[PDB]
Amino acid sequence: FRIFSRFNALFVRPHIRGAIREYQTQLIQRVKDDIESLHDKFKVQYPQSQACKMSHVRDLPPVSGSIIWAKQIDRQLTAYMKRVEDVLGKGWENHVEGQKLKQDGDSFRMKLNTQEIFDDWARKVQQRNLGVSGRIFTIESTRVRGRTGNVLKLKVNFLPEIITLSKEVRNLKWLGFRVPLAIVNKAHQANQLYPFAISLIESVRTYERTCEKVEERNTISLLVAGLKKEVQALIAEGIALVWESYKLDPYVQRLAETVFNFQEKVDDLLIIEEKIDLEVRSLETCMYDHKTFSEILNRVQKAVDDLNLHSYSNLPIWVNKLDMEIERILGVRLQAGLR
Amino acid sequence: FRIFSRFNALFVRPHIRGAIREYQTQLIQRVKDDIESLHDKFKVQYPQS
Amino acid sequence: EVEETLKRLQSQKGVQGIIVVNTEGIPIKSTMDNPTTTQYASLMHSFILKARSTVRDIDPQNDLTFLRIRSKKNEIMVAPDKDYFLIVIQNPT
Amino acid sequence: EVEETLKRLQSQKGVQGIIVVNTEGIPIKSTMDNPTTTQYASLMHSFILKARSTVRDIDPQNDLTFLRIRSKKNEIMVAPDKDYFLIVIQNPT
Amino acid sequence: LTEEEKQQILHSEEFLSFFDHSTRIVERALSEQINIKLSLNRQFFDERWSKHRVVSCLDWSSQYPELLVASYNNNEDAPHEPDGVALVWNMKYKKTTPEYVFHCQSAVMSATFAKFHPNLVVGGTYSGQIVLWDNRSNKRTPVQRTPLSAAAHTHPVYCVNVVGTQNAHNLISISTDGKICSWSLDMLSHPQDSMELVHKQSKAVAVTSMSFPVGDVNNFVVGSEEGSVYTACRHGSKAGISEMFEGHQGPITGIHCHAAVGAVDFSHLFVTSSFDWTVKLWTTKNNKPLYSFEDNADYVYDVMWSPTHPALFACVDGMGRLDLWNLNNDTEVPTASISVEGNPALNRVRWTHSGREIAVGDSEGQIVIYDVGEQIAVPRNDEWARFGRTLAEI
Amino acid sequence: LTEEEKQQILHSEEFLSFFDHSTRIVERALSEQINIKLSLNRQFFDERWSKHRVVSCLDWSSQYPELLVASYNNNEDAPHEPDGVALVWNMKYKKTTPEYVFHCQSAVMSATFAKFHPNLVVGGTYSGQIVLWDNRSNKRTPVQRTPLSAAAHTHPVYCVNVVGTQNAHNLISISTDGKICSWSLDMLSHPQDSMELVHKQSKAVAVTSMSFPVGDVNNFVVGSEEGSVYTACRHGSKAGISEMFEGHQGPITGIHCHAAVGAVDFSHLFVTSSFDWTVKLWTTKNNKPLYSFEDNADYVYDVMWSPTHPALFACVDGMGRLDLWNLNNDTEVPTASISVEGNPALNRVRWTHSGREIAVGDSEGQIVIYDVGEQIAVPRNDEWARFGRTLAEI
Repeated sequence: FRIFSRFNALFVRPHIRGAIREYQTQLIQRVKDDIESLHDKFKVQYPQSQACKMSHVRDLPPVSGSIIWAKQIDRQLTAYMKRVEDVLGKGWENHVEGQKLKQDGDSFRMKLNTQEIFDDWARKVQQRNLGVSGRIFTIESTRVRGRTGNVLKLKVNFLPEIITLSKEVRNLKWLGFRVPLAIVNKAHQANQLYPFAISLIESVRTYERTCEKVEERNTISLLVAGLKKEVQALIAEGIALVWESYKLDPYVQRLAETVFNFQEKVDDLLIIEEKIDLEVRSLETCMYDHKTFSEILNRVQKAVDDLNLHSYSNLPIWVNKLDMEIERILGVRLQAGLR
Repeated sequence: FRIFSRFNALFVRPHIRGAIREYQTQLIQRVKDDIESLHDKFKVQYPQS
Repeated sequence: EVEETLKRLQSQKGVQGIIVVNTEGIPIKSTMDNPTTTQYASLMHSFILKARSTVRDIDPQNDLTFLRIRSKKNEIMVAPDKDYFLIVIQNPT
Repeated sequence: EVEETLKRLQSQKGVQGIIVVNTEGIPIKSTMDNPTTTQYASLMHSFILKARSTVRDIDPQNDLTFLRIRSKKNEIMVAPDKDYFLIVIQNPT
Repeated sequence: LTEEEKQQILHSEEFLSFFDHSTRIVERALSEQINIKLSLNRQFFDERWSKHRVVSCLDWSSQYPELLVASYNNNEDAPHEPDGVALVWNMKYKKTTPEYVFHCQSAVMSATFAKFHPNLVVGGTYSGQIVLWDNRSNKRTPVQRTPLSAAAHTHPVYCVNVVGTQNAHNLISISTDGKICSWSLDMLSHPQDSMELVHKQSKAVAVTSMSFPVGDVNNFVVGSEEGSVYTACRHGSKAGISEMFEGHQGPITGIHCHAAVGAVDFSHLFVTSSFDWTVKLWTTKNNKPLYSFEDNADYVYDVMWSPTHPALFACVDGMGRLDLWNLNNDTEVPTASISVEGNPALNRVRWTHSGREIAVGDSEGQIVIYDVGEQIAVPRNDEWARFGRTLAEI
Repeated sequence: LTEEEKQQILHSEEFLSFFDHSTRIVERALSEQINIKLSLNRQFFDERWSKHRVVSCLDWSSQYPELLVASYNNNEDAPHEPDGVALVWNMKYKKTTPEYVFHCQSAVMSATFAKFHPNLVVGGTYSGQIVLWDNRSNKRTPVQRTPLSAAAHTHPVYCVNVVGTQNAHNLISISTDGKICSWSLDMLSHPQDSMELVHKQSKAVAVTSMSFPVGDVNNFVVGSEEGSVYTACRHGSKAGISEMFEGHQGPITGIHCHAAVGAVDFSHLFVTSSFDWTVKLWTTKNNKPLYSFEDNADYVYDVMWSPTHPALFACVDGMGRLDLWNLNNDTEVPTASISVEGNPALNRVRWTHSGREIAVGDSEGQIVIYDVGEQIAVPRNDEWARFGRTLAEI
């Protein structure tokens, strides 16, 4: 076909047409073999092919991926038939081989229909009745493994897979397939409300993770209590809200920044607390000498002052109990030295 | 100097001659007072040059 | 990390034995046995101290950051900077 | 040929001909400043002999012909055959 | 005899420089100096970090023309193990192990080097959060991460780039939603610019890949999964979509602008690798594609210009073969072709800096790098002239 | 033991194993890898020895390219303060004072480094006596002083230099009277060879400039105060002026032969600097000045070739601007030209022997060290061919 594309000048003159009609049967047989190979490749189903895997990697949902893949296969088949029509000329179907080839192509195209899967997907979407309306976030009861009590794990009233439906609808609109207007409205609402919901869920996950990190080290929870108090107050303010409102964006923004500040203060307190605990443990076994004790105490007080200037929460009792522990350790070292 | 030195043998043409210095005589005046500023150095420098 | 480092340094050539020596000789770690590791690593530490003196003799600010010995029967590797003395036992090839 | 070895060794980067040090600690060949090369040749002989003793402690059948004494300024290629110790000053890059 | 001092100095992790130099020198020590047309050169397949793993992105370090960054999405083999896998690979000496490794809590989609700093590496993930990592430091966690907010990216990001010089740099990223956002390498916690790209009637463009004219900042060119190519001015006199192209019927997967610069200006030539084996080429001044690539069907992924040759590029097919395409000698058949062994689902290719070799990605994680013919790598002024005259053919 | 038996043991034929060992270690050690615009460059301005005291001449040391000799001649602020001071200024380290300070009883106005002695400075003064300065001695007075006899120079002297091989040197010095004389660098008590330059009978030459061609010492070019350049043969039957040149109607304020080598010879070319801003890129073979670059109301004070670039050279100007003319780039505008602050009368320019930096004189004594861009400093292989083509233009 490329060789012919090099030379198409006197095809109007029925002199070179004898040569092309001499090999016309070879052309038809080879094109038939090509379309048979393409159909064999098609017979490998979309989920059974790596095309579905890559499209999932390419953010293309499997339903739309299969639909568009069949569409492009049909487009390539149409390109093949129109190119054969162009190269051979008008009325190749008049030949018995030509009409047989066109019948095979039409049968394959009938087997290559695509709207049925679109209708099935739309029917399934309508039947399941996807929705996000309700509460801003949901609280549930779960008995997590390892603990006898019923943990009231906090979740977000938002299905992560709804955006997949929204992107499916977005793809289908330019694909020429029309979905019911209710589905259009639902997908549009989910798409526009997605950033707020994902921000909410990431913020709540981060706050949870850091609060379990805090309670992992019980020596820090008393200091961190105030920040947890404001976080709980913000959660209490936000939970009463219905899923959709006009104050959603400012509330999500302030909650996210509050959670980020809470987490960063948590990690700063954690590192300074491990530092001070390490210094205390070193002083526990420190050799009997007024000097080294004095520098250790000076560094301890410097860390305490660094915490104080940061304007953290609930310091004085923490300082008092640190003094209690350090005076007990001092008494132990003093009895050792005295004996 | 060099910008019309690009022309040199160009304004010998009947139209190139008419396209040159008939639109730039004001710039001939400008180069003249440039020369005025040039001899401004000459004006008062003799023993303090 | 410790175990991952030893595993990746060993599996790169199927090295017969490597231990991490972050102290000045006399390591308690072992890779095939205590003696052949510890005494040979201490001897390596002494010899690399001598080599550091040798390289400081020409100019004191010089330090030996890389050292390898490839003889007819064994290959020995060590990359000391301040206390990180490496040991590698390997075929000459 | 001696001259062939000279021209082959000087082709290497940062190498001025070829200089060889004997067991007495002096270079049999003269290529650079005599006192510095003689003192550092005594030093290489000292620590290569101690390395020979070190390896013979556990490997009494090995022979030494390769050593990579590299610093942040240069690499030194010291290679003894039996008596003629081959030494090459080479840039690390 | 110490029993705890060595134990505690091993427990204490002051091995940053230690491990750094050990890794940089032991692979060098792997050298065996014991005294007693297309052609594959080096095949890389990390068993630990690429076992049944699809390469998500590929890039070449301009500052260090020996370093590569490889990206991976979440691993279906095991969700518990780290999902976002980022790989750094080097050619200083042959070695199976990668030079560096990196992990992101979300699936990594795109990643690239930084032009502003020769060590920092930036990567786009599936959560739409750009990820910063420092190569010099030995850490696995992301160094910096942009906040997940409405102003910032929220949909998965598939193309991140740094524009400008090393003193007027600007990190530009595009989300699949259509948000364009500019950051700086110093701070990655706030978008310096943010604006949701729109073509018309306030509908956004689902951008898949983006490209920019070589040697030019602003006036960006984007590709959409919708099957259309768009020219979008970054700031100009008006931000947003500046041109609607006819495009290709299938989705546009790989879009790239011409990069070779010589005696003629060919920076306006655009090549787009669509889903239908069709690499469509044209110029920004023409609304129609100038030529079409047709030898098979079903997804040639991406098209990448050769930095040195003006009329030569590469494009890898999902079927499992890489065909080298040159315009000066041919316009209907590939000038060179080769298929990776096993016929794997070859994903993506990336032209190295200064050319002379190509890097190929794969769905199995076994990336292959190899050179090209010396008779075909080097261009000449004749190549530029004949490319110019072949562009005038139609 | 001693260095005699080593010779026989080397001649002894047990060296096959040694040669095999050497070959093996060399072949194994062959592989080597890695482990991991015009600008004001610097300043030089004394205060005790440079209060006014205009700069007269400068030079760079061939053996020590980091060393520059300055010469300040006029003394008018105070009769009691030193008349002629010679200052040497170093490049390796930045100091507010010259590395060494030298005084002459008269006004030192021409100075140069010594090639044979790497620790000696020789200079010419207004009285006409050749002034020595051995840096080994701690005394500021001149070490050796030539007599003020008719045999030696008795008029002001401007061109002093040492040339020839390391084992054959001659201290060529010429005064305003037109007399040439050579000296041994170790003995200057008597003129070893001297004769006055004179053209056609009863016509003396008011010498003010000279420059030996690169390599040649037997013949050279002399710049006269009467604006007429001449070529003279240092030694031979035709020792004396050999060329009448029209030159320019202004006195010559500097001269220099070509200072580049590596491609087709250009040493026959030379640069002359007149008193009316008329520099003449021009060869000794021709009698007509090849070009007559003209601009400005002021005029040059010196012109120096590039030691590495066969086309670039520097120019002086009276209102404080220094310009570079790269002939291959252009012949009508200076390639680079900037003005130093205070618009002072620059008097001396001396290219560094490396050619990567250029020094300039001053009307107040503040020596300004200027660095140039890399693209403008280093020439290319095609630079010589382009220079030849430009010369062939007219």
